[PDB]
Amino acid sequence: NVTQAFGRRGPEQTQGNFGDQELIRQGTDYKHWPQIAQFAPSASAFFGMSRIGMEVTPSGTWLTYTGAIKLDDKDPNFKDQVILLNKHIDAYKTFPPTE
Amino acid sequence: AFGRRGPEQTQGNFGDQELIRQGTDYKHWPQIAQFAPSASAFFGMSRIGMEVTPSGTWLTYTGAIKLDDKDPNFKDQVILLNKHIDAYKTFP
Repeated sequence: NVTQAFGRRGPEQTQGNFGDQELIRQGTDYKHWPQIAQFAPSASAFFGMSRIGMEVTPSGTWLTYTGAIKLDDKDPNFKDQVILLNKHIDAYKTFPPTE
Repeated sequence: AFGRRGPEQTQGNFGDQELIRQGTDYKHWPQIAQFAPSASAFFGMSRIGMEVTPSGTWLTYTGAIKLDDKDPNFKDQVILLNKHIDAYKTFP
C-alpha cells in the first residue's frame, strides 16, 4: 500500500504525486512496476546527476534532491514508456471524491 | 561519467575531489550510497514531472529524505554528506 508507506498522493510540496489507484493498492506487485522501476536511478546515478542539499527544520534534518532523467527516444518501447509514466503522474486528479 | 560539479540546474553539485576520481571505489562510498532511494522510495516520495524540449523527453524529480536521529552514526553521516555537498566551491 503506497499511500500507507509514502503518504497520500496530492499537490503539496511534501506529498508524492506519482501513482494511479491500481499502483497505490498493488505497490511493487503492480503489472507494469518493472517498466516504471527501470527509470529509478541507481545510488551512483542519484548522487552523480542530482542537485543534493541538506536543510535543518523543526521536523528534523532532510537530504533534498532535484534532477531530471533523459528518456532514450531511440528505445523501441519509448512511446509505451512515456504513456505509462504520464498515466501515473498526477493520476490523483482523476480519483473520485470521498464526499 | 556525470559531468563537472557546478551551480547550474543541469549540473550535479555532490562530490569532493577524492569521490569524483575514485567513483564507487571511494573509501566511504557504501556509507553515502545507503541514502540513495530504492525504486519504490524514488517514485513513492518524489514529485515526478515530464518536460519535452528540443533535446528530447525528460523525467523531472524533486523530494527530500529525512535522516535518522536515533541512528548511532548520525553525527558522522551528516558530516560525510555535508563534506561532498557543494564541495566544488572549495576546489582552489
